[PDB]
Amino acid sequence: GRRIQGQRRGRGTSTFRAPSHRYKADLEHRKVEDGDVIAGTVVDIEHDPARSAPVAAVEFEDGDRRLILAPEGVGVGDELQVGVSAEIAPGNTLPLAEIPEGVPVCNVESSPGDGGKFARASGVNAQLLTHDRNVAVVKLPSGEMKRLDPQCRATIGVVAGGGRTDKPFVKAGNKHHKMKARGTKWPNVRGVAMNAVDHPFGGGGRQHPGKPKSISRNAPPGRKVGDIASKRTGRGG
Amino acid sequence: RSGRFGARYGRVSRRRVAEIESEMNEDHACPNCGEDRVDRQGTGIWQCSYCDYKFTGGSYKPETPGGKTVRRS
Amino acid sequence: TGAGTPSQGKKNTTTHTKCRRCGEKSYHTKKKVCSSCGFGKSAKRRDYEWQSKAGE
RNA sequence: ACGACCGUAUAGUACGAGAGGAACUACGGUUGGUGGCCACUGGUGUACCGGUUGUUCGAGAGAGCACGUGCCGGGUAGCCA
RNA sequence: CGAGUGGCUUGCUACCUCGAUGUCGGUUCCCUCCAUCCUGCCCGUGCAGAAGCGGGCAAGGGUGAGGUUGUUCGCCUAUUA
RNA sequence: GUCGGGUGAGAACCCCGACGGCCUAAUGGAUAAGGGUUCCUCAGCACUGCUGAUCAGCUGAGGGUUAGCCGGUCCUAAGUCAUACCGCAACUCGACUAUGACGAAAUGGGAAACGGGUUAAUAUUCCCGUGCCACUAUGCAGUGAAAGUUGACGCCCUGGGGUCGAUCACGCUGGGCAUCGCCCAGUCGAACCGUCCAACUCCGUGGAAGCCGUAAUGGCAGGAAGCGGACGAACGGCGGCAUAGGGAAACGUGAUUCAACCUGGGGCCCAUGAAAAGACGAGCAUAGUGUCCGUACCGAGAACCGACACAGGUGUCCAUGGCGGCGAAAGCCAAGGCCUGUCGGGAGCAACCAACGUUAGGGAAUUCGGCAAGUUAGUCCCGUACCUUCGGAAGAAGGGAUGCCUGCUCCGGAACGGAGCAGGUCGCAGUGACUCGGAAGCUCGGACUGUCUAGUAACAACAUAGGUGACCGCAAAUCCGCAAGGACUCGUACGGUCACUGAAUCCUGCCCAGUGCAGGUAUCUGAACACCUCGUACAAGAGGACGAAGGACCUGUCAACGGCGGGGGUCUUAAGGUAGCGUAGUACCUUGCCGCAUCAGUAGCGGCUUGCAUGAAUGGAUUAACCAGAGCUUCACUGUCCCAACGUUGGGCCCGGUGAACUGUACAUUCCAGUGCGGAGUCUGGAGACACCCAGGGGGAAGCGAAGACCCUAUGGAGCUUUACUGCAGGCUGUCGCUGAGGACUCUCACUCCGGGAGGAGGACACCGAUAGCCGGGCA
RNA sequence: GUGGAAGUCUGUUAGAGUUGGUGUCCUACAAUACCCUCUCGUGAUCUAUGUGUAGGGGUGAAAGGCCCAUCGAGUCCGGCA
Ligand SMILES: [Cl-]
Ligand SMILES: [Cl-]
Ligand SMILES: [Cl-]
Ligand SMILES: [K+]
Ligand SMILES: [Mg+2]
Ligand SMILES: [Mg+2]
Ligand SMILES: [Mg+2]
Ligand SMILES: [Mg+2]
Ligand SMILES: [Mg+2]
Ligand SMILES: [Mg+2]
Ligand SMILES: [Mg+2]
Ligand SMILES: [Mg+2]
Ligand SMILES: [Mg+2]
Ligand SMILES: [Mg+2]
Ligand SMILES: [Mg+2]
Ligand SMILES: [Mg+2]
Ligand SMILES: [Mg+2]
Ligand SMILES: [Mg+2]
Ligand SMILES: [Mg+2]
Ligand SMILES: [Mg+2]
Ligand SMILES: [Mg+2]
Ligand SMILES: [Mg+2]
Ligand SMILES: [Mg+2]
Ligand SMILES: [Mg+2]
Ligand SMILES: [Mg+2]
Ligand SMILES: [Mg+2]
Ligand SMILES: [Mg+2]
Ligand SMILES: [Mg+2]
Ligand SMILES: [Mg+2]
Ligand SMILES: [Mg+2]
Ligand SMILES: [Mg+2]
Ligand SMILES: [Mg+2]
Ligand SMILES: [Mg+2]
Ligand SMILES: [Mg+2]
Ligand SMILES: [Mg+2]
Ligand SMILES: [Mg+2]
Ligand SMILES: [Mg+2]
Ligand code: NA
Ligand code: NA
Ligand code: NA
Ligand code: NA
Ligand code: NA
Ligand code: NA
Ligand code: NA
Ligand code: NA
Ligand code: NA
Ligand code: NA
Ligand code: NA
Ligand code: NA
Ligand code: NA
Ligand code: NA
Ligand code: NA
Ligand SMILES: [Sr+2]
Ligand SMILES: [Sr+2]
Ligand SMILES: [Sr+2]
Ligand SMILES: [Sr+2]
Ligand SMILES: [Sr+2]
Ligand SMILES: [Sr+2]
Ligand SMILES: [Sr+2]
Ligand SMILES: [Sr+2]
Ligand SMILES: [Sr+2]
Ligand SMILES: [Sr+2]
Ligand SMILES: [Sr+2]
Ligand SMILES: [Sr+2]
Ligand SMILES: [Sr+2]
Ligand SMILES: [Sr+2]
Ligand SMILES: [Sr+2]
Ligand SMILES: [Sr+2]
Ligand SMILES: [Sr+2]
Ligand SMILES: [Sr+2]
Ligand SMILES: [Sr+2]
Ligand SMILES: [Sr+2]
Ligand SMILES: [Sr+2]
Ligand SMILES: [Sr+2]
Ligand SMILES: [Sr+2]
Ligand SMILES: [Sr+2]
Ligand SMILES: [Sr+2]
Ligand SMILES: [Sr+2]
Ligand SMILES: [Sr+2]
Ligand SMILES: [Sr+2]
Ligand SMILES: [Sr+2]
Ligand SMILES: [Sr+2]
Ligand SMILES: [Sr+2]
Ligand SMILES: [Sr+2]
Ligand SMILES: [Sr+2]
Ligand SMILES: [Sr+2]
Ligand SMILES: [Sr+2]
Ligand SMILES: [Sr+2]
Ligand SMILES: [Sr+2]
Ligand SMILES: [Sr+2]
Ligand SMILES: [Sr+2]
Ligand SMILES: [Sr+2]
Ligand SMILES: [Sr+2]
Ligand SMILES: [Sr+2]
Ligand SMILES: [Sr+2]
Ligand SMILES: [Sr+2]
Ligand SMILES: [Sr+2]
Ligand SMILES: [Sr+2]
Ligand SMILES: [Sr+2]
Ligand SMILES: [Sr+2]
Repeated sequence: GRRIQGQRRGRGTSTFRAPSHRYKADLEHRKVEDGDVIAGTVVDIEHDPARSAPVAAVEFEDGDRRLILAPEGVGVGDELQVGVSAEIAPGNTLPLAEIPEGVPVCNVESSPGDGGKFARASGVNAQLLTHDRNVAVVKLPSGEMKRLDPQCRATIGVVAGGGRTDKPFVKAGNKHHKMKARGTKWPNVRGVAMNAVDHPFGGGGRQHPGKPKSISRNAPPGRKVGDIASKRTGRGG
Repeated sequence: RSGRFGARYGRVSRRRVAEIESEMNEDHACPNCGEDRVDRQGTGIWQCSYCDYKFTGGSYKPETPGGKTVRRS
Repeated sequence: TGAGTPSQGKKNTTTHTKCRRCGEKSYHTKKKVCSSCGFGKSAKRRDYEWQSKAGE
């Protein structure tokens, strides 16, 4: 047959690329020598094209102007801190070790100094649970208990823009506009609606996959479609 | 409200749009001062026409349930 | 719109031009590569054994 | 190049208890087909005459254009049913 | 039960045609056949009449309009000799 | 087009005049691409030109494009290339990372030029007048100099300022018309220099507890109005420019509406609307320099692409010329262009055809089907059902009005803006042309806008929001590459990948036996290396022990593939069809039966329904709105029909000129029968038949056009499928090498990852090389 | 009353498209044209130029559509007689 859409994606051609030349910045935490003697002031709030959420421009003492992953409740004029001794307040960044248990945080680093990997989407947040000298236990947005190096930095509070998902797109045109700001091919043609040559589910007088949808983890690309290695399907049981 | 949607989309879709936008455009109490002059400027961006305080909040509400949690703990 | 005559009217783009190296009107001014002599692609001159009968 | 039918007189007669109910023949008409003709009726009639909208020729008069008449009314010859 | 005629139905065969002879129904227009539906002329009757029913000669002329359905066929309606 | 005339050997079509017409977002003006001399002049007509030709985009010969300030050139955009580094057997191949360069001629950013005159052909380029920019030099001034500002930005609504244009009023100059007194044109004048400043922002004063303000939102004791002030606009006003220029002349003045341009206010985003060079910041005089490339012409019913002087295709701006009207609509008319959407002459001009006008009475009878045609129509007033997601349905439906003239009222600052009143009055007809909906009901489908088979399918198909399931914590899931590497990703579960269903509403039953996926697993089975035995002086080889994934086996799972029958009052093979719907776009039987409607209804609708063979996200039911989607009915209307007629324009016919193609074994004036490979102009028998030509509609030549697409055959081809055969990628898993120290363990030193770094995390694992088992239409 | 939303309505505004005529044409004006009717026309809109994706590969709101009059695997030359 012909390569399926999922395979065309990988070549990274324009149709599948994100409009990076239009993106603003990668909200990674600032790098501090130590001391925590680094503070800045929120100079403005902006829209982040890549995440459909707001971001805050901060001017730091040492003259560095950078965009930051803003939690809810950060406004212009406010002063933020980044360091071990940073004050424990919304919008401030410091290593999990310094963060008091039971405090919601976002933009959590995976490995100390990486800049932040977890809980960055609209209105989300990780929940710092257990402390220790060897491991900090955080509960990520998906509900998974994650063991992290207490040296991993994080921002106090939940991410701005919460509830974005509560409003329906209502029309195709709205979906359209959002999709144009992401690395995605949209709209979506169902596999069952294509010719046999174009997809494992194509072909047949009437539409229907001529096979079970749960595909094995070991299936090669081109064949791994439908419900990948599902542990189960449906709503029952 | 969803009246601009005419007889399209159906109840639910345009019922939520109405409510969400109804609460979205209400006068909101500014965290800076105390006046009900906060208006949305864009997605998750709010500002007070009185004192000019520009800040981040929910997408359609200036404060979200989870956002109000942080304060506590 | 037919793929024939009506679609031929839209053709006013310049692609292949006289090549600096070989003189043939084969220098693709958008790719900056000569489809005839290889100029812009290779220092060596474009050549292939299939340009003639195998035993000749 | 003519085919067929209806109706009237025959006759409420013949026949028949009655009910019902013919024919020969002489008439008038209709229908289908056929050939021709325009006095009559009807159609057409971008000959013609009139009314009138927009615009241009300054107005008036008189005209052009609005598709092979802008639109509307009447209609001779001729051709037609 | 027996003997036939036709070549309108269907089946059979594979003779002609695969370097192509374009389908069904309808329409339009022309010619024909008779195994006659009407019209002409007859014979019989379980033929009074009127009318039926059956039969004979006869192909001059006629055999129309509509409802469903692509339908052919057919079912249905009002007319009709 | 026509009448005159000009030139010429020759004139329907070359030129002049008159008369008559055509084009108005174009048939006019300027241009991009592309073409390339097609541009201008002279001389020509063999060639090219739908006829002719004295003409020309043709032929011969000459000539023509002038720049500091118009483009290029400079900047950077998506993105491209080169070099280095790395991969590759290798390269002209290949991703990343550095560096460098390249990448915008109408239409991104950008130092500076206007007006007039001149040529056969150039012209913000030459010439005249005036002006401006950059750099450099000299001089005076200046110590400031880099912070900031600009370049620099989306979509929708709107106020204010304001030029051109257009129009109104009055004057002046010139023209036209001649029953009046009207009608037309002109009434000019730049860049630049100088000056003015509304809006926004801010300051002083002031002191509002209800006032201020808008088209609207709004503003205020955190200080409203009012008053004063700072900063501050136009491609605009004003003055100079200008006894410049231009005009035969006059060489105006005010106003309204106001494109350009300037400046504000509001609203929207699950969408956020470039960058860089440069400029400003940062004075003035005088002088010098400002090179290089482009510059003609066409820009299209003859200069481009389409083989053509092709009815096609092909970007930008002129979007403000007059009447009209809501209008960038129609129709008519200017400026400007044209008679080249380039063969003519003749016949009341026949048949026939294209496109069209008018048809009495009947009115869909026509037809598969109102196909085609028609009906309605603009604006105002009255009035408007079922149903509904309360938006809508709706312009439902239905009814009435509509011109002109005279004099007025109201709104507004006013319009050459709008809404009305009274009286008078004409026509068959007042949206008089033009422009300009026919309406209503029932059913099926898809919710909707949207998409599609360039070139026979626009739909019920695809998409969609909405619903749902699956995978994945990021050193991830999914995907591309042989590799070096890469997309997703300036992304992180409110994410994004993989699938299914397809708005809302009410709902979504039973089945895990088979197949798929996943989890588990005592025991069973399960490869290679190492290990043990036999064998071999060794090796081949035979056997053993251990046993990973996988399978057996167990479990979970159907919004996973799919399934929901036959029999009896269970059987196969798990269950045995629940809500609903039902003769369906699914019902063979079938024109099912009852009813409605019709004169008559295989149709349509309602009901029944045992459903050959409906049924729940293989979604069921239902549904307002929507629809060039399928079917049915009604009102209105009509040449669709009864049944055809007359007319109009272009052909057709005759004449001048020009001038192809298809097709052709031969013969050929045929007709009726027969015969023949059974479908003969040609054979046989008869019949008929004097030759030639014109027009016609097409019966025959099994007419012409295409080595039948249907069907079969070939140990033909290709695309597609799968539990066909055989293999190959890929994933999982064991083993060996990388690989180190002390059947479970610690460590650090290779190696990996994070970190700017120190250092941290991990760690002999993982990655990678090799091999073995399993899966493996992803691929051959 | 104001306000002016909308994948909102009418609309040959520009611009885009193409339901029916199974009209015209069918050695064409044209190897996809012409006319009338019809649909869209503030947005998932239309449009110019530049730029990127390449052949078992692209691209595809999916029609096996499209990738220079050709696509159920482009074109050219070669393998090849
Ligand atoms: Cl999304
Ligand atoms: Cl230029
Ligand atoms: Cl305003
Ligand atoms: K055949
Ligand atoms: Mg970031
Ligand atoms: Mg995109
Ligand atoms: Mg889909
Ligand atoms: Mg399909
Ligand atoms: Mg497949
Ligand atoms: Mg479906
Ligand atoms: Mg045979
Ligand atoms: Mg034939
Ligand atoms: Mg007989
Ligand atoms: Mg009798
Ligand atoms: Mg006869
Ligand atoms: Mg010129
Ligand atoms: Mg021509
Ligand atoms: Mg009539
Ligand atoms: Mg009939
Ligand atoms: Mg019609
Ligand atoms: Mg007034
Ligand atoms: Mg139906
Ligand atoms: Mg639809
Ligand atoms: Mg097509
Ligand atoms: Mg359509
Ligand atoms: Mg969905
Ligand atoms: Mg979803
Ligand atoms: Mg669908
Ligand atoms: Mg029925
Ligand atoms: Mg189910
Ligand atoms: Mg399905
Ligand atoms: Mg053949
Ligand atoms: Mg076949
Ligand atoms: Mg094959
Ligand atoms: Mg790294
Ligand atoms: Mg295969
Ligand atoms: Mg493009
Ligand atoms: Na007879
Ligand atoms: Na019938
Ligand atoms: Na000025
Ligand atoms: Na006007
Ligand atoms: Na001519
Ligand atoms: Na629409
Ligand atoms: Na099962
Ligand atoms: Na079923
Ligand atoms: Na539609
Ligand atoms: Na007619
Ligand atoms: Na013939
Ligand atoms: Na094939
Ligand atoms: Na209101
Ligand atoms: Na059409
Ligand atoms: Na190929
Ligand atoms: Sr990052
Ligand atoms: Sr980083
Ligand atoms: Sr299928
Ligand atoms: Sr269930
Ligand atoms: Sr065309
Ligand atoms: Sr082009
Ligand atoms: Sr190159
Ligand atoms: Sr070579
Ligand atoms: Sr009688
Ligand atoms: Sr009697
Ligand atoms: Sr006329
Ligand atoms: Sr009319
Ligand atoms: Sr033949
Ligand atoms: Sr006989
Ligand atoms: Sr008889
Ligand atoms: Sr038959
Ligand atoms: Sr039948
Ligand atoms: Sr001559
Ligand atoms: Sr010329
Ligand atoms: Sr450049
Ligand atoms: Sr430019
Ligand atoms: Sr715009
Ligand atoms: Sr104004
Ligand atoms: Sr020029
Ligand atoms: Sr032009
Ligand atoms: Sr054209
Ligand atoms: Sr003129
Ligand atoms: Sr000519
Ligand atoms: Sr008349
Ligand atoms: Sr009918
Ligand atoms: Sr009928
Ligand atoms: Sr009315
Ligand atoms: Sr299309
Ligand atoms: Sr079509
Ligand atoms: Sr639904
Ligand atoms: Sr199972
Ligand atoms: Sr049931
Ligand atoms: Sr449905
Ligand atoms: Sr003979
Ligand atoms: Sr003929
Ligand atoms: Sr619309
Ligand atoms: Sr429209
Ligand atoms: Sr058709
Ligand atoms: Sr027509
Ligand atoms: Sr054709
Ligand atoms: Sr509009
Ligand atoms: Sr093609
Ligand atoms: Sr060959």
